[PDB]
Amino acid sequence: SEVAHRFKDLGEENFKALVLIAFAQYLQQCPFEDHVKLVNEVTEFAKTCVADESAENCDKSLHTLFGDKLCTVADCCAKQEPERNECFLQHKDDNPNLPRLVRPEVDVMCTAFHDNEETFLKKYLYEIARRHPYFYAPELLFFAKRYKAAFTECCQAADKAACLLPKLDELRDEGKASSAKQRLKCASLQKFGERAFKAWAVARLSQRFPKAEFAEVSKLVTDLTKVHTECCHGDLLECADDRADLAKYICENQDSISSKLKECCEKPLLEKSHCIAEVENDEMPADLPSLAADFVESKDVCKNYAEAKDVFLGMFLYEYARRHPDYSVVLLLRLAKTYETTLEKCCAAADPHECYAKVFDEFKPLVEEPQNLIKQNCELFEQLGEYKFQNALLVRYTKKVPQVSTPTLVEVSRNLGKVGSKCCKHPEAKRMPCAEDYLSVVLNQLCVLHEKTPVSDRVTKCCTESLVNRRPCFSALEVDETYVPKEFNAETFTFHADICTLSEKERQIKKQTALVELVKHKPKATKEQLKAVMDDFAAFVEKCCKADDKETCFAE
Ligand SMILES: CC(=O)O[C@H]1C[C@@]2(C)[C@@H](C[C@@H](O)[C@H]3[C@@]4(C)CC[C@@H](O)[C@@H](C)[C@@H]4CC[C@@]32C)/C1=C(\CCC=C(C)C)C(=O)O
Ligand SMILES: CC(=O)O[C@H]1C[C@@]2(C)[C@@H](C[C@@H](O)[C@H]3[C@@]4(C)CC[C@@H](O)[C@@H](C)[C@@H]4CC[C@@]32C)/C1=C(\CCC=C(C)C)C(=O)O
Repeated sequence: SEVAHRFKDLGEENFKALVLIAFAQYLQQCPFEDHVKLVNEVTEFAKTCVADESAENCDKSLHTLFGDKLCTVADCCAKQEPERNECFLQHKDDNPNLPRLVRPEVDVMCTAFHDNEETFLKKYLYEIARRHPYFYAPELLFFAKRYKAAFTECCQAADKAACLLPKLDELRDEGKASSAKQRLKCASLQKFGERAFKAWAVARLSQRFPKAEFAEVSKLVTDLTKVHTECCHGDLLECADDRADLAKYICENQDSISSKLKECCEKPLLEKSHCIAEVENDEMPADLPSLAADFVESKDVCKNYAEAKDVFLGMFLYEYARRHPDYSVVLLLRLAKTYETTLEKCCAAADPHECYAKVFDEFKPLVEEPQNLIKQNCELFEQLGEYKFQNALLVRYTKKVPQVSTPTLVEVSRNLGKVGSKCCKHPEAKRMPCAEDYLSVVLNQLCVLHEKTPVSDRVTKCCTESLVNRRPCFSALEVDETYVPKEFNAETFTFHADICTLSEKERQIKKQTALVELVKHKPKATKEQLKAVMDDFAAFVEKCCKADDKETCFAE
């Protein structure tokens, strides 16, 4: 019996939490109530399997169970595992048509919290999990514990509003970031594969643990991959389990891995795990040999490459990464691929050594591109400020892929612009990994949102073509020369007066949605003419909106 197995390991509470998340991430449309019932019924059934390990169907696999339980409310169900299961995975909506989630006044939240606590918190998980079908579950529990703590304390404060609001904003961001990061994770695994996920894991960990040994890292990677392999496929319980052991393991062998892990291992499970996954890189090992030594100068290169290819590259990657925390994980993989491609042609040549001898020369180009992209992009940002810098990115991208839906273009660009204040404040050493990897995340949203209703084939190419090279791929794109402009419409710019109420941010976002609709209508337009109309539109609002009783001003 598996249900039993997992129950003993996670416990009543957590088992109850994870299972809620799984259902919320599968049938994002069903109401909170029907989820609860199924969660209990399923939990109930679990308690019996603990006693008798052969009762009803305690012998079955998780899926069969969870699958039939939902199939009592949910074509996915007209099949049988594994068929039945994966149908569900393919139907997770990344942009569900759920209603905006507004928050009642502070007083209500606190009463609702104080009265019933469990429900309050289960509601929390239900909402986040149904809107972010890929949210790294184990991690969601961490945010839940943090969420409870937010209220547990703020509600006994004086000015609750003052104490909560902030902590609440801090969680929306951090939780939003967490979700993107993981969506990329899953996307890697599901679209590109374990190997892909593995390489990324190798470089990234190797960067954080310069002192760990290739054989040590490789272990951490083989395990990590499994966690995520698991979490993404919906095996949320096993993911949470395995993830825990992995944390137990990293803490036990601390000395073999990093010296910054101390503070992480001296904390509760949940916080322990979050701490590790976010720890800063360990200091770099003192006297380290030159890469050129074993990977370009040695005459035994091609041989080793032929004996254990994947291992060799893994070593190459590990060795370059560990000593280059100032590069982004994508630049590394990129270099690593350049190396592999070279060995391939060079090894089947007359005098291999002479062929692959000047390989580091070809890295120079790939290494500067990002650096220049970053210097440039920050200089600009530094002069325009965040809002104007986003606008710069909004025009640029819209001209690039005019087909994309204005809403997507607005969010993506806004996000892309956040990189400015998110990274440009760091010294050159930490700027690239900060910047280019953050971009690969944002670009992944765009890729997934698009994937739903693919309209631009230029976006499709860049996205499917190569994971590691997307950011470059998009930067290539200039302006679509086949795009035949849109024709003004009224149904395209509903202006009804409900716009003098909205928050400041809600304004910019409207002033932004406009800017895109403009360019969508006048690509050939110029960055000079552009701001001129944009400025007139701002007056109309300012006008009409505080122009006595006028909903017609909008027409006039
Ligand atoms: C405007 C605002 O402040 O919204 C906040 C406030 C918010 C709607 C929150 C998401 C979720 O907890 C909400 C529920 C329904 C959660 C369950 C119950 O306990 C409610 C009594 C509670 C009230 C509003 C709250 C607390 C917010 C979010 C979501 C961001 C988070 C992530 C991971 C993407 C937000 O900041 O956008
Ligand atoms: C330059 C600037 O900051 O303008 C901002 C500021 C702005 C002129 C605003 C439109 C409108 O509320 C304005 C009125 C007259 C609304 C009625 C009253 O309460 C005034 C006391 C108020 C002051 C200025 C304000 C708040 C802006 C807009 C319009 C954007 C809205 C949408 C839907 C695209 C803008 O960002 O362009």
